[PDB]
Amino acid sequence: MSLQDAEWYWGDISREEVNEKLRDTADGTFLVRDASTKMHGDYTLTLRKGGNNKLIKIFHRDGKYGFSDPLTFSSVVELINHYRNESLAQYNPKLDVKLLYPVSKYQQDQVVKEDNIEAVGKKLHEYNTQFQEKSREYDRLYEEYTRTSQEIQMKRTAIEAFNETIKIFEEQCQTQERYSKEYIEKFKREGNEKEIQRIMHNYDKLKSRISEIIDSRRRLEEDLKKQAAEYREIDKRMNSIKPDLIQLRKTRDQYLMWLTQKGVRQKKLNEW
Amino acid sequence: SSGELWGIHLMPPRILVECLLPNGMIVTLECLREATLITIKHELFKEARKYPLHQLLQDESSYIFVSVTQEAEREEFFDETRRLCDLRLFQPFLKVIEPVGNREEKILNREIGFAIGMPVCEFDMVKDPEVQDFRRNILNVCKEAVDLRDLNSPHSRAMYVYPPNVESSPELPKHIYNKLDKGQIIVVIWVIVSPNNDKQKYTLKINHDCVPEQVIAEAIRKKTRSMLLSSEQLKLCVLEYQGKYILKVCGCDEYFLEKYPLSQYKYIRSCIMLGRMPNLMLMAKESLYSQLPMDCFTMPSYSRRISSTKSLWVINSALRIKILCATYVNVNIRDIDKIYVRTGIYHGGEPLCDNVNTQRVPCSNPRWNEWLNYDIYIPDLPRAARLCLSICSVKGRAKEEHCPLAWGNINLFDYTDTLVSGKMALNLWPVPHGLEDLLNPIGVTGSNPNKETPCLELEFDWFSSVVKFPDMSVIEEHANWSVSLRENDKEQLKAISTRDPLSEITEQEKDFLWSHRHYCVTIPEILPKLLLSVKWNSRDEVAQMYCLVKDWPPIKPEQAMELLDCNYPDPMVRGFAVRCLEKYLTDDKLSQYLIQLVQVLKYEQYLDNLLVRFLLKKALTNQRIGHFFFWHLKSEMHNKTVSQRFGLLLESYCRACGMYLKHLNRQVEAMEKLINLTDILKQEKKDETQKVQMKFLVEQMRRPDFMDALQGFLSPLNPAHQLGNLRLEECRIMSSAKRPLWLNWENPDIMSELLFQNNEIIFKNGDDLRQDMLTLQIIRIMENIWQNQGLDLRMLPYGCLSIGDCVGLIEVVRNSHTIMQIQCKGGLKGALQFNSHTLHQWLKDKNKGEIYDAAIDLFTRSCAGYCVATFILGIGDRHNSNIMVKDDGQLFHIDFGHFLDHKKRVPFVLTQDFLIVISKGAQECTKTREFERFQEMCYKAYLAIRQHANLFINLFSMMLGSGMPELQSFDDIAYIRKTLALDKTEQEALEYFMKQMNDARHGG
Ligand SMILES: CNC(=O)c1cnc(Nc2ccccc2C)c(NC(=O)c2cc(F)cc(C(F)(F)F)c2)c1
Repeated sequence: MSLQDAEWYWGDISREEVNEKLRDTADGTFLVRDASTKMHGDYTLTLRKGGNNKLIKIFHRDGKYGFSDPLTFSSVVELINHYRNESLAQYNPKLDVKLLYPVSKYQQDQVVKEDNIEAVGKKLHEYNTQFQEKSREYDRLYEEYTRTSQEIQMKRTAIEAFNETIKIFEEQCQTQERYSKEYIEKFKREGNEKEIQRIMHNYDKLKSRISEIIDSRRRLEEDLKKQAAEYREIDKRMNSIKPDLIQLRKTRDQYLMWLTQKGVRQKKLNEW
Repeated sequence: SSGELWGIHLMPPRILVECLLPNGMIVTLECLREATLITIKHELFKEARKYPLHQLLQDESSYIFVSVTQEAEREEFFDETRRLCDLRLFQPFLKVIEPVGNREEKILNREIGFAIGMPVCEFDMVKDPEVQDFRRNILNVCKEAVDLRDLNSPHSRAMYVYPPNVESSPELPKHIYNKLDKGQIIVVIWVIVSPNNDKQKYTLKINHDCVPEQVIAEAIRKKTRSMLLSSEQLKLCVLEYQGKYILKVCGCDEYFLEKYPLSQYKYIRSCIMLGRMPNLMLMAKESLYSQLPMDCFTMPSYSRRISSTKSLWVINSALRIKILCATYVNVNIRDIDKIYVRTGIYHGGEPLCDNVNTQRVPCSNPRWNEWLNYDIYIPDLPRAARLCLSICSVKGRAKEEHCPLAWGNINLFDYTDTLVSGKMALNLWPVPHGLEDLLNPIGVTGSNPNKETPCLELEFDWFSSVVKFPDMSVIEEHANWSVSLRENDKEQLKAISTRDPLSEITEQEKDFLWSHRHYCVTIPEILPKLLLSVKWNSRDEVAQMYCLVKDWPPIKPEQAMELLDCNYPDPMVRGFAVRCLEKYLTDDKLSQYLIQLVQVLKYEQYLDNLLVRFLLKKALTNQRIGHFFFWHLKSEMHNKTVSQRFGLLLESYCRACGMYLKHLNRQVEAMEKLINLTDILKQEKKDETQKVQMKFLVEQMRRPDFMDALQGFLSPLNPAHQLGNLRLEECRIMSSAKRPLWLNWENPDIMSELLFQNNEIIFKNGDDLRQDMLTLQIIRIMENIWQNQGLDLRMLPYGCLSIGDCVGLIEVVRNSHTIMQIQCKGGLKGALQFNSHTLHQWLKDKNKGEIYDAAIDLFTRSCAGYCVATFILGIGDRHNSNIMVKDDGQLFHIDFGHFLDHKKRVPFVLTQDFLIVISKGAQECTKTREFERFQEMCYKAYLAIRQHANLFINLFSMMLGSGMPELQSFDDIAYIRKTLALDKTEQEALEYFMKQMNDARHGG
């Protein structure tokens, strides 16, 4: 009945840290701290229910324990174990959960081999070096990701502008043919080939230019399609690096356990 | 627009334009770069006679030009006065057409488009009916504001353009009153006489609470001293001048117009504080009204024309949603095992029910076709319920870890309070940098307009008819159906109102509040706590809660603003918060909190809401807040998550702000020219020398069109400051690697010499400035708190403004140096050590004589202010080149964003050099009585800010949706709860800070 040894008592922990622990956990996962007030003999229990982290205060009086005005239990371990067995429905009918799963302070020490203090004097330094390198690559990817993203919308609006210019030159062709047709036909029977060739010379120069901007559009749609492709590649690369980066952070961070197994920063001083 | 043509900075002096006639002919016209379209059209039809089928052309006057802009708009050039090179053409061509539609409207829409940075016609194409209804339905807010400010013309118009810059209370704190001569202030009134614009002054002594008309009375009374006037003849000329003249601040465009007590005007409230002389200019009212050209407000075309249901509370079924399939998912098939979509039903940030996920699925076939069931009743859905979802990947082994790929949020009710039904498809947004939560419930609701982005398809239950949220009528009756003093509990309820907005509130405490919810209206401050206690997935409790907020006592704005943050999405709650503002928030405090009030627009569930109508109403009735209203919105147009909402909001503003739109466009062009200049220095001259960049700058700024754009416009940092001619002699590039511009203008005011004769600003392109804006704003709040309590701690919240994506303006503060710069002015003492006294000696050299004691007092007070401020905000560990000091002795910190980026060890910088000057150059300076009363200033300043901890927590909370990486979750705000030690009471927080001050001393 040692509250100090109990699986679920982490103690000197912040609201932010317990939120980082019950994130997306199943209903019934629970955890206990001493109150954020840091007042001695005052505690708080958090448990997962309905996608939320619902906090309840454990009152303390005359050595007894509990979390309501009628107070009963001798120790917090008796209070917790009671609600591990049967439901909190006894306290709130809208709180049908039991204290099903704890999360404990030293059930996840993933150091395997002989505990030479090189576990922190070497392996921790390696993992941290492996983390800051992969974190520097992900920051670089996000930079050219945002750069590429912004160059793309510049190109999308530019081909969309080419679409309007070509739409205008194409209706210039259809109006040239609409209004020139019967002047061409009138000139044909007057025998005035000179005037017909002025009209043709101008029409040819119109569709000559429209070819130049049509070619300029596809030459830009080519750059776009090829830049849009490497944009999708930068994205899937980030999505591959993100889970690894998270795996390595939690690995590095939990290898600070063995700095706590000395208990003082004299060890990471070597890495300073 | 990056240049006058696509991919080109400037047009050559002469270029060829492809002119397309209304007959089929195409004519190449050589024309000057600066040629006005009137010159183009005339010389084109003059050249057209050389081409076939001229007979078909009507008269030149019957046509206008149309072309394509670099924004991809087919723009009809009605304003034929514009230079060819100002059109922002995509390619150099012009299509001749007969004009159609309203000329004046098309001319005005172009000016609006240039102001907001996007064409207005793009809004015309939007299918979404919410957008089209918004454009029409806020024009009445525009009409109200325009009608109101043209009511008592011209005075009402002057009050709109030149509003009183006044403090929120006439009451002086007696440390300000003590710098008055037995309650009186000495003021000098100036006049210009025309024959050669000669100055003359009149010095007056008056009660500090005189109104401007009474000042004009004492001035004319002092000049008629020897005119032998009767009591009634004196009245007649007092009446003549009181009604014929007004007072203006010498050197800037601030005017005294609305009979506030003179000491309540901020200019004079500071002249007292600084003990400086208030210089006023007597000016004719007809001259002031002369520079107020009339400005109408035409209703736009879209304003007028356009070409059964059952209640949510009858749907006896649980909520379910069908997830169909995804698209464009960018995932590596052999590094990622499987994908799935995660979903949750949220009311604000609290899940209304447990989350549910689809099955896991191969990356190569993102298809689910699953109905997801949610543990909530459809009648139990609150009005502000939202669906938050994302596509997630998994990698397995060590633990299996999940990561989000793209996210998206949906309002389960639309702006017509109908429940969504049928198939739906929304493009998802990129996961913001640093966010690792599988969902993003604080993100905006809506589909991503960017193309080739992951598109997720869904389907909602189509019940036999359209479903709508119940009208308030039946909600109150359901409260009547559902519902079917004490002492010791009273002290606890009050004991909970004290606790900050982010204090831990356990289950026993929140349902204890819900129990005594009816007693809570006796302590209205408890409303935010009580609202978080409501079980919003119960229609019983929500209905009962609506009845309480309907009759809730007004809380003051500093508390009402919390109810606009992302934790209070209910429309009835937010409507109560707005009503608190529009009846208790002064234009002064609105202007102060405008940054946060603009950001909370992002949390608004729909485009049309009570908040935006309030801000828009105030932005059109007060041009000072309308100026920054525009720029804070304009500064975020790049962000496509809000570019539509802010765009529609700017359109309505620019359509009703009056002739001030003309001035904004001159600012926008000036900034655009400075942007394009700095982009050339960044992108095209990285590989070239410092002196080469300089020669291009002077040459580039020497061009006529540049100077005509950069000379003669209002400063965006303070539009009261006119920016006249450039002192090119003094402009320069700067050493920073992002190479910003040091710019300097002359002050064209007739009496500029009485304020400042040249005004200099740093324009920087590349750095995100909203960090410095928010920090400088927060420093100005803290100084305002200290001043009103009686702590004369002088801070220097210099001007800073973001105008776009990583670009903006910083006010240079004259006669100031960095501490590093000042150490380099002295010598070495220890082996390669700078002399610690070099700062105190530079202070002495700059403040010889009796003014010495004042400088030490100013340094010690400003130093105490920043020591406390920087500690609280986690800004302490600054470099000597990031701390500055005026010759005056005033100390201030700079480049706050540079420090946050550098982060990715001391509570605050209290270096020995500062202790030398604080203690006036004494030995063991930590034991003198100057230092004794210095650390006591810091203590009082610290607990003063803790006494207002709620305000700051709320201001930072309102910034979460901003996109600033420093503010992505409430956990980020928890740091200030540590420095303010809010979970500990006063004496503990005091000792906690005293301890940090010993650590800042680096010993004790
Ligand atoms: C060595 N320093 C730290 O460890 C540290 C840890 N947590 C922090 N949180 C925090 C605290 C109070 C206010 C706001 C925040 C985000 C901060 N302070 C900031 O980041 C910050 C401060 C500002 F005054 C302004 C801004 C910005 F401009 F971004 F809004 C950010 C520092």
